[PDB]
Amino acid sequence: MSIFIGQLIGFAVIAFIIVKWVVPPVRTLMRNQQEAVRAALAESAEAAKK
Amino acid sequence: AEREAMLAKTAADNRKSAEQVAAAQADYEKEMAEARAQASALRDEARAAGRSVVDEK
Repeated sequence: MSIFIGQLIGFAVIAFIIVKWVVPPVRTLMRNQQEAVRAALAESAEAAKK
Repeated sequence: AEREAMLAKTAADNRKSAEQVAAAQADYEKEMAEARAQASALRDEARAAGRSVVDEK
């Protein structure tokens, strides 16, 4: 059990680290990527309107 | 690739829409020029015919 508890606490620490410092950037980079996809997807549509 | 062709048509589309505005005007001014050339030549021919009938009488 002691080994399990120790490795679980380590996993929790690394999970917190990634969620507080690695998740935010990946999240927002993806956010911007998708937002730009959106913008361009649209463009096409509107230029077809023009 | 879909994204690719989207990007494609998109751009080509904006440029060719500007080109089509230009083409519509150009077509207007060419057709107007042709029609007004026809009108001016018709008036000139009418004046020539008037000068001929004046000469006849």
